[PDB]
Amino acid sequence: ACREWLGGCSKDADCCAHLECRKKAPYHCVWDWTV
Repeated sequence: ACREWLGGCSKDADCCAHLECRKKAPYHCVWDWTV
């Protein structure tokens, strides 16, 4: 599940890479340097 930015997510291992799962719903990948 290598979800890209705003592709959604379920893991906190930054889903795909250089990301993070938005700990506030809707849960989706955001850049570790953004949001």
